[PDB]
Amino acid sequence: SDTERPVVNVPSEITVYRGESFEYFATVTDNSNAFDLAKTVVRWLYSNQPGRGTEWLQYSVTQVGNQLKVRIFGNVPIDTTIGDYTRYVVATDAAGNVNATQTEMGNAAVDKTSVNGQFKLIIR
Ligand SMILES: [Ca+2]
Repeated sequence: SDTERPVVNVPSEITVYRGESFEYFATVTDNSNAFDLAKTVVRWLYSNQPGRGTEWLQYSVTQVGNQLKVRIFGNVPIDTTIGDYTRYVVATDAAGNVNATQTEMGNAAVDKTSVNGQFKLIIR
């Protein structure tokens, strides 16, 4: 049995630059050492998508030993809007537990509080 949520480690903020490519990394651990990689995503609040203003945000997940490795990458178009956005690494263990639920992401967005796996995406 597994009732404990996986834990994301992600940089608190990632800064990207118009016209330029970027690459950052997050990792995930879980008590069971077993994951649901296809249900581990990088997304904005509203839907399982990179989000408005950040449609160029990409990711790829692999399992390395007992961890997931989440590569967060892309190329920022030269005419993207400059600003700061909250995004979420949402990981699922093999048993279906998630680090942050849809409910929690919504409360965090409105209340300006934090969940595990959240990060600031800063465009300059
Ligand atoms: Ca677990």
